[PDB]
Amino acid sequence: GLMQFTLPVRLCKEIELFHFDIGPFENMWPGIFVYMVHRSCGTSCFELEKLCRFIMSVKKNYRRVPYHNWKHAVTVAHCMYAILQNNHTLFTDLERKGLLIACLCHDLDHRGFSNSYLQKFDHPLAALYSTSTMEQHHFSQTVSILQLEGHNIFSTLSSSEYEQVLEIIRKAIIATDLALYFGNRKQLEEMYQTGSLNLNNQSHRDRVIGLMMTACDLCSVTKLWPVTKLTANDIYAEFWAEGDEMKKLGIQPIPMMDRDKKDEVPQGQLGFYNAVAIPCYTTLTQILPPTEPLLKACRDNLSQWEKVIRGEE
Ligand SMILES: Cc1oc(-c2ccccc2)nc1CCNC(=O)Nc1ccnn1-c1ccccc1
Ligand SMILES: [Mg+2]
Ligand SMILES: [Zn+2]
Repeated sequence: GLMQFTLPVRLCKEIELFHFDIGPFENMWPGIFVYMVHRSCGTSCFELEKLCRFIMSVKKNYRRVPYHNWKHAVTVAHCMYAILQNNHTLFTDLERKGLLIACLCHDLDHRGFSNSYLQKFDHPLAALYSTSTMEQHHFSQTVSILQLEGHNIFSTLSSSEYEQVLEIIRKAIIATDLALYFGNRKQLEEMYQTGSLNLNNQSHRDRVIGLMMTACDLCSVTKLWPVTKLTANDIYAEFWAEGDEMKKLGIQPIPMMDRDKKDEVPQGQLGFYNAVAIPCYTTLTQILPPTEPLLKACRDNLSQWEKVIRGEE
């Protein structure tokens, strides 16, 4: 009840900034997460015993893969923390509760392979979930863990609030499927520009929460250059492993996953920044002005990749 989490001074200050890096000390990440829930939600949102038991079950169910791991879960939860703290009065009690949990759980039991690789492999999960294959699986794992004895961190919510929060989490996790991002942003762009965007329209909030989820999920591109560059290695480590597995299935992978075409990474990063990242943080900044630092950091990292191509680094 009267038990606050406190971080050292440097972390206490830097955790409030969008570009914060959670550091290489795994044993501090749970405390960092709880700190962010207490400041974002309140010391009352969750029974600390239940929350702590939930956090460690979620950690156990992330795998030791190069990128889609426990560090990513906490990194994406921190970007959401930053968006929520800079947009205080725009989000309901339940939304602040739901979205931090959604972010922590959004890649549960990820194996480092795309939906396309599961489909080409003919993985059982591809037969169970025809679209957003891993994302339906990640939500499934969230419900499973929530149903372990002593793990239901929402037990103090009413029946209807409980259904609302699980629906917030489900939509939030499905939205992290980048195949759904393109259409969601295009619709949000049209709505903002024609002036029809209405945050009291539930289907509109849905879309805006989806875009926040894309923004948090891609937040590696919003870090300081050395963090962005070193995360890109983890990202390509999985892509090239998947490429290797495509070749084993007798399929030439797209160049992005072919470790023979490493040379082409700088240009591929440019395309991703231009086709995905910049559009994402631009629309987010239009709808939520205080998220501008994400757009600014993203632009700075585009410039850094342009410099890599020009042989200036
Ligand atoms: C589109 C393209 O083409 C090439 C390419 C490279 C080398 C050679 C030829 C092409 N590279 C890219 C972009 C690489 N994607 C990237 O960085 N994604 C990213 C950033 C932050 N989070 N995520 C992320 C998103 C979803 C799943 C996993 C990670
Ligand atoms: Mg994912
Ligand atoms: Zn993710």
